[PDB]
Amino acid sequence: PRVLEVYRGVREVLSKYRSGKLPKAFKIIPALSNWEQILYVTEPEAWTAAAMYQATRIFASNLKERMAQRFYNLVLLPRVRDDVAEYKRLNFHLYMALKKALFKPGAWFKGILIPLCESGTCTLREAIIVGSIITKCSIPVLHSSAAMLKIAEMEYSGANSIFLRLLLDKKYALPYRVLDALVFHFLGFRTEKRELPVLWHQCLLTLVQRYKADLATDQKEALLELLRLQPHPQLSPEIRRELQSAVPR
Amino acid sequence: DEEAEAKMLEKYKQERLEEMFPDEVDTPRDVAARIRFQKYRGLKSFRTS
Amino acid sequence: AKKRKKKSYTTPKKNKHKRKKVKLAVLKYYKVDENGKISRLRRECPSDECGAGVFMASHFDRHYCGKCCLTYC
Amino acid sequence: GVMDVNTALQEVLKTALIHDGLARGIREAAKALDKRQAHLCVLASNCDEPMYVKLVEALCAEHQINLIKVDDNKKLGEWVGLCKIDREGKPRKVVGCSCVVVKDYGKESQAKDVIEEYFKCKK
Amino acid sequence: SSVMRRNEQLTLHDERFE
Amino acid sequence: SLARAGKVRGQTPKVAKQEKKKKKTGRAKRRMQYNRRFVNVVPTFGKKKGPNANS
Ligand SMILES: [Zn+2]
Repeated sequence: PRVLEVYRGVREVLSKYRSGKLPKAFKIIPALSNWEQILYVTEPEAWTAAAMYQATRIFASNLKERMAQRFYNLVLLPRVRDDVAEYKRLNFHLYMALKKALFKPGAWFKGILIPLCESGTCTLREAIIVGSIITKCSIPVLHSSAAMLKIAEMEYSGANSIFLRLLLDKKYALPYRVLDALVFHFLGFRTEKRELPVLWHQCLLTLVQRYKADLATDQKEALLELLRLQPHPQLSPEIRRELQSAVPR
Repeated sequence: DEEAEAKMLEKYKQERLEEMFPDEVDTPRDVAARIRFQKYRGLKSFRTS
Repeated sequence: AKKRKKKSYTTPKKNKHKRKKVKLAVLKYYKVDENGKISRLRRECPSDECGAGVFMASHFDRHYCGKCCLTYC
Repeated sequence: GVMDVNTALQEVLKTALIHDGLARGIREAAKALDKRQAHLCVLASNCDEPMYVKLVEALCAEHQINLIKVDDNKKLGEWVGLCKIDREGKPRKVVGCSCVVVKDYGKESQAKDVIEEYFKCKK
Repeated sequence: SSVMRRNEQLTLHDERFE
Repeated sequence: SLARAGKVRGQTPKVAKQEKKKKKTGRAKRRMQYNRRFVNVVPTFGKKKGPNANS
């Protein structure tokens, strides 16, 4: 009714927004009850990059992880997937928007990482950019470990190894069930006849430099058999030498 | 005592930057270039000019 | 290939503005009697969600809320 | 009367750590105490401010909260688990927490019996 | 749930996934 | 006019040699030569790769 004209006006504001102080009606959006209708009136597909960055900042600042979850699932990730496919790179404002979305890790993991790696259509450039965005942000140990376990459980793609390796690069202490799952994953590549990219080999490598102190003898020989069956002229001797130069417990 | 050693290592770094780059001297951004290089002139060729 | 000199140049950016750190701000919220009674110096908001916990910033004339932006005189 | 109070306390802290019922520090420990969603209060005896101890005692007396006193705060940070560990489990992050507030309990048969026995002996 | 197990030397935290 | 002497020899950057293990000399070198060209032969359809063939 009468609020529709105001929200149409701020919709027209957001279509040409570059900077400045936002209208105060936008800053009280997560306090509303029927917020999805208001968001559909504001037309998020027509927002600019800085306006969407400030929208992500507003929704991340106002708690309520489920609303941020549905906002990241419905609005932010389709815009990122559209923007990478067009300009072959991510904008500065949207990069800062995903950083401000990693200001809340719980809504980000279930909202941006897991749907992208579960869709199966994630390209290389999206995977590299997003994994660098995780790499930039300091992350909780339990959250990163659960993301590790979930990525290790799902089906393999060329993108998934990039996230797996870049989460290994954080070098935190890992829960042992997660180590069991990733060992089961790499042993799931024991009998695969598909040719593997260099990213899988590098991910396994960085796993062997970092977590060689927490490898039991059985899985040590299992990864040795994995190196035997799936060799590489350069990286396989490195993993093999790092395996013979490891102390357990 | 250590000042001479620091100067000696500075001389080593100056010699390293003199061999890998022959005669490039940085233009100072505080002093105008026509003042610090007042007495310098350009030659068309070092042999024939 | 041909290498570059990588001109050094100094510029001091060590001085950047930072907000002042308030140490032990829990002291001014409550006043404790010798018997053990608690006196609330600041108003508690009757809001929808952040009630019974959030105290008010005391302006020169007015009290202000810091989670839901509540307005008074 | 089998296992001690100073191990049942870490068991209660752990069961709160899984169940997400710990108000640590100063500000979450105080405002959730006044919301009547909190249950227990633990204070470090090693303190730099005395009216801090007076305020903690006043909060405990106002809402009949049982007060537990431990010697120093760095050991309390070791008890709670506010330390960053290695792969082996070596802490490098030594941060001490002063006000430790227990909101929710884990359903225990050993630590709960001991802590209610100590509370009944105290009161 | 896998088969091979970490066996020895301590579990610091239970970890929450549910 | 012109006529520099030893311009490039004295002007080139001086790089020291690497330290590698000593080569086998004598009959061992001929053994290593023989079991490289006639023993561990690699099957190739046209044999387009030489011993020093790089890139
Ligand atoms: Zn507010």
